[PDB]
Amino acid sequence: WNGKGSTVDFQEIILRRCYTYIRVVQPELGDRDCQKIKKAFTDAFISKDPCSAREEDYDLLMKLGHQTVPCDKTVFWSKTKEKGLFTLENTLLGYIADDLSWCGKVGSSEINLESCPDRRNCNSNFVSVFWNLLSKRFAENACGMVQVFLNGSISNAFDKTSTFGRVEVHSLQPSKVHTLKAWVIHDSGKTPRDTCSGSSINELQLILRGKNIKFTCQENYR
Repeated sequence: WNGKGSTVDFQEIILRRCYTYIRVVQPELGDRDCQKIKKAFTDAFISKDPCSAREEDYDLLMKLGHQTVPCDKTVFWSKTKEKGLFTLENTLLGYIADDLSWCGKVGSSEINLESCPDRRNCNSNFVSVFWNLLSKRFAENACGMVQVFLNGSISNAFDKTSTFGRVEVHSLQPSKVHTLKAWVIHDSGKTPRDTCSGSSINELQLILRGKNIKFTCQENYR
């Protein structure tokens, strides 16, 4: 395949990360069991066709790793990726899986280090489905005021094809989320390629006004 092979020692890595999370990152959740989680993660894809992944294969995992973050604390970053606030990667599941690569193989009781199909090889691969589902859940459990950081140095800070624009924004619950604030970051070093007054951000605004959800956009250098 074209995608990265599984991360070596994948099992050990997620086991470690998980504990470090429930005893230090958010002691708030020391009640959870890491070995149980690791088993579910692995059971979800091991020895399976790497292009047959379904959201359902992660039910067990999403159940054992569920966690609702404080309202007003939910934050989104769209392609700007490069305190006491939760972004998808700061949650339990996003935390341990972050930056890792994984996929099984029919007939194999282990991970495939050689290669894994990426989204362009097949959309239904285990890494994409995972992240796609995590994002969906993260957006559905958002309450109060949500935020999203966009890059003012690119032509279209708000992309309708990104995870945020095609998945997350639409999964926000109007009944739980009343306002969405967008921050367009600008480098004092260059002029804005896109601003709050652009058509890209207007596309986001229309999405939100359709659901009567309040929207605001501000520009920051920092």
